Amino acid sequence: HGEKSQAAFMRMRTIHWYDLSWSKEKVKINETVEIKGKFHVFEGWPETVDEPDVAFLNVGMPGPVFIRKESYIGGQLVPRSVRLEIGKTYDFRVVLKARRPGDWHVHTMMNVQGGGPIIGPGKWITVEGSMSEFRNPVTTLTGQTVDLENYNEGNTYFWHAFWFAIGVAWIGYWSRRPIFIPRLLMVDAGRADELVSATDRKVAMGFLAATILIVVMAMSSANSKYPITIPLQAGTMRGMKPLELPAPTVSVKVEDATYRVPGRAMRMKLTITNHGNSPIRLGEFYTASVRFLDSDVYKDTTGYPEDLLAEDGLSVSDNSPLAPGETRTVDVTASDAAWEVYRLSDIIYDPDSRFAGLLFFFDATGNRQVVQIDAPLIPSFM
Amino acid sequence: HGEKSQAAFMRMRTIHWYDLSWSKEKVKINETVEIKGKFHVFEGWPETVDEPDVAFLNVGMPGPVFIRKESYIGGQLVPRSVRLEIGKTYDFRVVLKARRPGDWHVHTMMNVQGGGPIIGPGKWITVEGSMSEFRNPVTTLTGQTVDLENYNEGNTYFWHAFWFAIGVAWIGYWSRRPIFIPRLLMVDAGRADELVSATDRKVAMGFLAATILIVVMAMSSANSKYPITIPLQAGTMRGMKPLELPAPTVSVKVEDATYRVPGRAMRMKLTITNHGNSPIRLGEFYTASVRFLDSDVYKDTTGYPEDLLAEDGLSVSDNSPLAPGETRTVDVTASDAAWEVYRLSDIIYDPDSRFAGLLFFFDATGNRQVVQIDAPLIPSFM
Amino acid sequence: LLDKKWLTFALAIYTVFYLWVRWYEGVYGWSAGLDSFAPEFETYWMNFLYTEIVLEIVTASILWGYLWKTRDRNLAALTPREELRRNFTHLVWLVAYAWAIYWGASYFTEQDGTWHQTIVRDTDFTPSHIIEFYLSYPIYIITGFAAFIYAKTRLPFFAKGISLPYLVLVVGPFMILPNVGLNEWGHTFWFMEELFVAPLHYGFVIFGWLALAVMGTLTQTFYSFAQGGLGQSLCEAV
Repeated sequence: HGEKSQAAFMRMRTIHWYDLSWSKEKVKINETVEIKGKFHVFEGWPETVDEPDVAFLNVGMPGPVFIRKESYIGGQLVPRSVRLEIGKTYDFRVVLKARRPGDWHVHTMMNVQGGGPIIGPGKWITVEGSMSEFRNPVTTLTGQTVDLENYNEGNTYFWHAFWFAIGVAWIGYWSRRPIFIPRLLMVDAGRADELVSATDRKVAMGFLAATILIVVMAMSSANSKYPITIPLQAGTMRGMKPLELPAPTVSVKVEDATYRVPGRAMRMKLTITNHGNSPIRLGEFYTASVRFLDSDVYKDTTGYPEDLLAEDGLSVSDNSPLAPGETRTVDVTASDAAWEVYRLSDIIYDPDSRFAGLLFFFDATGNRQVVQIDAPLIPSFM
Repeated sequence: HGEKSQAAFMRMRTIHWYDLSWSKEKVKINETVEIKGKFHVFEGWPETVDEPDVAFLNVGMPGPVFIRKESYIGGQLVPRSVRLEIGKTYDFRVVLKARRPGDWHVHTMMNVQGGGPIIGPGKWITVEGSMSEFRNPVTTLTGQTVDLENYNEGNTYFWHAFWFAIGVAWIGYWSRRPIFIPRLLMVDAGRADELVSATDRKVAMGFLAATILIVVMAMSSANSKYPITIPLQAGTMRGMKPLELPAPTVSVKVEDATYRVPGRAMRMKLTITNHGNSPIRLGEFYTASVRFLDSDVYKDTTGYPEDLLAEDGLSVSDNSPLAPGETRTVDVTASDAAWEVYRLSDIIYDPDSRFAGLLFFFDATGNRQVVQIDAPLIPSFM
Repeated sequence: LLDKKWLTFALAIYTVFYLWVRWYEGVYGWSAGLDSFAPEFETYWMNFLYTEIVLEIVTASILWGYLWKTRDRNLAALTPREELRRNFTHLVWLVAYAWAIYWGASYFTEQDGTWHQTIVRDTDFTPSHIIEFYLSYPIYIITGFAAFIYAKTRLPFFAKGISLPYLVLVVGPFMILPNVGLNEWGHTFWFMEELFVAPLHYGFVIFGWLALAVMGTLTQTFYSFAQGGLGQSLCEAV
């Protein structure tokens, strides 16, 4: 939710998410669900999007229906913002604890600095149970173990009520007397200053002194309990460990790539050319969270969201094994309602008709090569 | 035109243009002329010039005496801005169609983002014929083939006249009556409001309704014809393919480099040292579009602009073959009127007396090595 | 008698002069006016500059000098009959101003606009700069002053104190010296390119808006007509 309405080419050429996995589809309050996967920052990152010098690994849900217990990019825990580097691929892992019963469409998203939430695929996960069951316990370096759900709640309330009351007390004191039309007129013809006197200005400084007093008393009383305190920990983590990918063995060349106006499909003419040594076939084109597969070649098992998986969405003019050393030009068509449902078809309103995806190739024994393509994508109407 | 007046060191240390070539020197209206070459973005790019994150491959001419039919950096067509990367070398190719008869000094220039047009060498090209001969045909994805010279001209005109007339019609209607000194006075002593009445305020809303009406009618009439339309395509192209250069086999070291005050020549003391295995000689120093050659060693054939080519401008204290493994210090002098004509001599007014060029070395069988030099360049007056 | 075609002078004097100019650059825009470091620029274009500046100081001194001395001393008692004739000639001065401004602020200005698009400038002294800034502007400022002074020296009403809208109308032009000159000046640090949206050009916009003081000047001119015994015959006959 919230992709779809955002620019189709931004979504194509920003972050590619793949090897996504979700440990469970249905979960009890206080239970864990773990999201894993990989993401590549696209080399041809759009100008309108500040490079991810300061990005944040977020979660796409309707509030804290889950709480994020842990998040990891590379090996490292990532509670801060982090600097991701264009071109690179990383592995992430989000760990969510369930908190609100219901049906949630959880996405994995990037908080991409200067303009943009970069929203990944969303998967429906169901929480069963009672919100009253939820606990969020945390043990401090100070000895005590507290529940974050309610920690310091009563305190917060007290101090707000107390001060609020005193505010009322002050207006209250003055409002025992009449407030407007007599006091207004007194000021007018002749002097005011009969309006306020001694029994008044003693209370004035009563309040004034009482207030400074209670603040400082309260503060160094709050310092007496809670003598060990740190500042808000913050600041972008640099040095994110990227993933070391083997150079791909296939190389592809995109000659023209077109889409039909009112349509649900994108054609592209690729020259696939298989270097390295095992007969290769094309099994998937991933584009904007939408995954198009040749089911003659590959089958998802990860339970990828049903509205984004086009089971035999991808058709190759010739998808016989491409022998090693051999190189051929092929016409490929990615086709599925998801192309219109997630509005990739809304590329026609974009100021930059260029697409970007990942192709996945598979050899005979089933190990895979990922090449990335991008090119201008041109409309055809007539 | 427009270099010369711009800072001499900016021109030395910004973009180096070499292997320039022009397919023709004289051309008929509607004929093509193709500019090719290479450019290197200098590693020591000046601070005052935003890095070329968003640069544009332009053409240096007096308006559309030619139209740019095509432009290419690397393999790719480049109608947008493009991100060039400091240190890298690229090959470009501009293709120009002739449109206005005359003598044009055509340059190849870079539109270098934050401050600066970076103007390359200019070559004189002559167009013969009649402007009335020029055609700029283009076939749309919509069926129709139009001439860009005049396409939509009449339309533009109509709508402007029509609306313009209506503006006049409105002031016209009010100006049948007297305009100033009676209407002014009426407002003054006593009330106005006799000035405008019924026969007036009907016309007022006549116009008002008529206008909204004609706009919306016109718009969805313009939508009826021309039902297929895209937005302005825009946005910086990333991923420019740079040129893969072999590591040079010669390395040079610039110890002092001086120029004479009122002069036409720059001396520099180089230690050339020939790694790799064929006796090498120095054949050219390129500096700011100005090319200085040792004609004992190299001869331009490309017809490089005559005011920028110093045929034997370059003299080496010892330009015998430099044996492989051998290394020598040599005194080199680049000398030619072009040094004063194109104002490289105006480096004395620059806040950064540092130069930058390309040296070209040639072995026995005539294959070449390009090393780049830069260093501080110091004046001498006495 | 009344208001002559001494006016036809005012309209054609600029028209002819500036049409000669448009021809003159028209032929030397290309030829000399492209490369400023050629010696044909220092003759057909630079000499043109020095000539005009000198001619402007002179004619300005003569034109203002003239009128200030021929200031009507015995203004106190001269007829409504001439308080009209003069009021009309004043209006001719204003037509001359407005026409002069047209050429400066609209014509040669947006022309320079096109010129920048088609050649990268070799000097702060391009042909269209020699004409836009140092010919066109001084001229309409001189015309401006003339009118102002004519009014102050020739008509009661305007002889009493200083008209603020008329002062703004003639001084705004003069203030556009650096205002329009900061065009290229300002745009050099953050961005040397002559982007008209740059803050360097905002002074030209502010001084250009001082031309709206013509509305206050015309209101005062028509009030000078009404004070001079006019606007009562046909006005009341209406």
